[PDB]
Amino acid sequence: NANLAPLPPHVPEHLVFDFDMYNPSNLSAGVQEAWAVLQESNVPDLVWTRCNGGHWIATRGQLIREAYEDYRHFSSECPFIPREAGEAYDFIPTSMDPPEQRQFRALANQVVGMPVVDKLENRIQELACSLIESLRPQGQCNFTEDYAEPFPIRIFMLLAGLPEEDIPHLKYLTDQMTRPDGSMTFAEAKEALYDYLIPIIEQRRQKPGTDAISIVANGQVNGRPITSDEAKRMCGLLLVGGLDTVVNFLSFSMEFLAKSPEHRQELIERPERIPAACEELLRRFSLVADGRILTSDYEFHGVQLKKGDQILLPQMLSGLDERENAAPMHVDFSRQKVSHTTFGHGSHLCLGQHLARREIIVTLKEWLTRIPDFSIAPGAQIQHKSGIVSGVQALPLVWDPATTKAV
Ligand code: HEM
Ligand SMILES: CC1(C)[C@@H]2CC[C@@]1(C)C(=O)C2
Ligand SMILES: [K+]
Ligand SMILES: [K+]
Repeated sequence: NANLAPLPPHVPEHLVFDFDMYNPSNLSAGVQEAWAVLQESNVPDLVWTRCNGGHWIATRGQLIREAYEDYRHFSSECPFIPREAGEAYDFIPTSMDPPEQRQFRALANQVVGMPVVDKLENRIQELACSLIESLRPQGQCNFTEDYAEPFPIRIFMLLAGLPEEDIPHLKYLTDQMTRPDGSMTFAEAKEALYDYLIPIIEQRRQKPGTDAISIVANGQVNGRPITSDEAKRMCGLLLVGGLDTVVNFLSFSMEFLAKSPEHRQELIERPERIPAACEELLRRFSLVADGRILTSDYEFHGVQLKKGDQILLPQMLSGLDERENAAPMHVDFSRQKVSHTTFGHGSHLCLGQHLARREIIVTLKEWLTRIPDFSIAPGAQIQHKSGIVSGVQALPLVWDPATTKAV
């Protein structure tokens, strides 16, 4: 292929595995299945793909976890593949390594953390119910657009104090950063997201509100006032986390539930298992994969890594690794030890994971109680999409209104 970058002199020929992050060959089998090919019998723990400019890929949880823990060798400064995206990526605190990362992470944690989630609980609850009830009698829906997107996004926009009418533009921009269609480079999408924020940040620094943006813009980092530039780099990240994470996960989960009546019946019969089901689904349908850049030449697991080399450390793969979970592709709500790195690992552990679990658990509970029985629209060929964050293109669902019930 002409999409293969010349193999660098230091990368062993036998370690080449041309996996394409943005268009994995086995995509038709499902995105997680497509990435799992990296864990087949004769694939080593660490491989090099010539796709997307050329980069390393850790295929097992042991290495993924080790690398995320060693920020001195594996820096978050250039976290995205391709290298151009990684270089343009300057969100805070994600593009920083400890120790400088911490003072900013603390502030971000204050705007989307548990205390904030507890506060949003009732509104999250109300929106879920409102959306599901309006869909209930129709006996059908395009899940991605009718629920997966509006539910998590409106909650984030509510938190950020931003008008919902701005969602089409913002969502388009965020998606170009994770699963670009080619219309925009990462740099262009980032510049447009920042352009959107600049005047809003200025406005709220002059007249502070109680929304997440105001809190960030008027916040302090270890005692000193955050700058306009810093607030922009943090708010941009929050927007991406709010618009392109839970939105995708919900569709993976609901697609699975629509194709598995037995699992639905398990949660219907024993709803107290929903939280556990949530964690198991987060493992099986993990969907994130970013990485790091080598700060210096370093021998890792018998492989010579060179300064500047990029290494993809798929958060998605840890929990799908059979060395972490037996029968990894099987969904077992009773799974004894659900091992995964779905929300990351190390100093950059996901800050929105608490908001995320709340949204997921609320969805499972409120949907199954009103629409306990549903399936994929007949003949529908569900398509997944791969990138920094993977997703589902469309999920047409159907059900008999007669089997539903208002709650
Ligand atoms: C199912 C949903 C979600 C998944 C799977 C997810 C996953 C992750 C992962 C893998 C990381 C670490 C990446 C790295 O180490 O470079 C991370 C970081 C982060 N996430 Fe989430 N996330 C989710 C939802 C959210 C939401 C709803 C927000 C809220 C805006 C959010 C905010 C953040 C922030 C601010 C960080 C940066 C932490 C840091 O760099 O110190 N996430 N997330
Ligand atoms: C890898 C992520 C899921 C995490 C939150 C949004 C995201 C795309 C980032 O840039 C950090
Ligand atoms: K070589
Ligand atoms: K960078």
